[PDB]
Amino acid sequence: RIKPVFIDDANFRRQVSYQHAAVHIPTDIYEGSTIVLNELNWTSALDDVFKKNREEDPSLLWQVFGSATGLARYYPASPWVDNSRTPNKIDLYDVR
Amino acid sequence: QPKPIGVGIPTINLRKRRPNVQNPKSQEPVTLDFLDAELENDIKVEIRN
Amino acid sequence: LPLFHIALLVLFMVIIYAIIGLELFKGKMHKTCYYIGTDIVATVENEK
Amino acid sequence: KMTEEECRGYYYVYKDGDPTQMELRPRQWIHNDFHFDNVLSAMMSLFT
Ligand SMILES: *[C@@H]1O[C@H](CO)[C@@H](O[C@@H]2O[C@H](CO)[C@@H](O[C@@H]3O[C@H](CO)[C@@H](O)[C@H](O)[C@@H]3O)[C@H](O)[C@H]2NC(C)=O)[C@H](O)[C@H]1NC(C)=O
Repeated sequence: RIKPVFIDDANFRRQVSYQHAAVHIPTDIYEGSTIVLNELNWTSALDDVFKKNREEDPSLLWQVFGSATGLARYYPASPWVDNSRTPNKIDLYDVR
Repeated sequence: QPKPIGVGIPTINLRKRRPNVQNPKSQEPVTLDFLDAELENDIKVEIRN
Repeated sequence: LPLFHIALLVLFMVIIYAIIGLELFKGKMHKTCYYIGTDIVATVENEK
Repeated sequence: KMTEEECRGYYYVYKDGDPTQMELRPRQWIHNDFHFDNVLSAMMSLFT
């Protein structure tokens, strides 16, 4: 896992981090399977292009890759609006 | 407006809703027609077409 | 045929116990706890 | 989920079979309490 710094930035009504990209995985999809883990490294090369696109156009909003395996890798990194089960509420978000 | 597009009369049945079930909210887009954002004439229809 | 007397005894005992239960527990198992404000019976994982 | 490596993570259970009423539960590989893995467990199951 990665622990980001999460500065507070405008054009995003929340706290974002530009050092890497966040990954959303559906709750009923087990992270750490062979399919999901294989997707993570080859998608980890998208962070460089995410940063390049951000630095070329500073006024650019979310950049997301929605995978056919259910993953969603988006930049800049930010905590999800509805985390899985830390509070009583749960999220049903599948990128497909 | 950032509000979702409503359909029909909203009917709820609070006698069958548990306090801890976490019902889904919505996923629909805000698709508002041009003729539904203003008063509609016959000239506006031909302009929109 | 010889089981006729036992059948009569069983029938009479069933009748007597049914009448006793009718006098004792009639209208008693009609109250349960639902969720507050709803009509949903409140139970736990493996409890009927 | 049909394999032990598949039965990992969390999943949804629906109360009274209503798709809008769901709760998260972790999924675990469960062995039956009475089984036939060896002769002792098989004999226990047959005695039951
Ligand atoms: C997913 O993970 C694997 C393993 O962590 C990544 O492969 C690793 O890639 C790095 C850099 O591309 C390799 O480092 C290089 O190692 C060579 C010796 O093999 C060394 O001479 C170089 O100076 C450099 O340190 C690393 O060895 C390599 N690991 C393995 C096991 O092959 C892979 O790149 C990740 N996926 C993506 C898309 O990056």
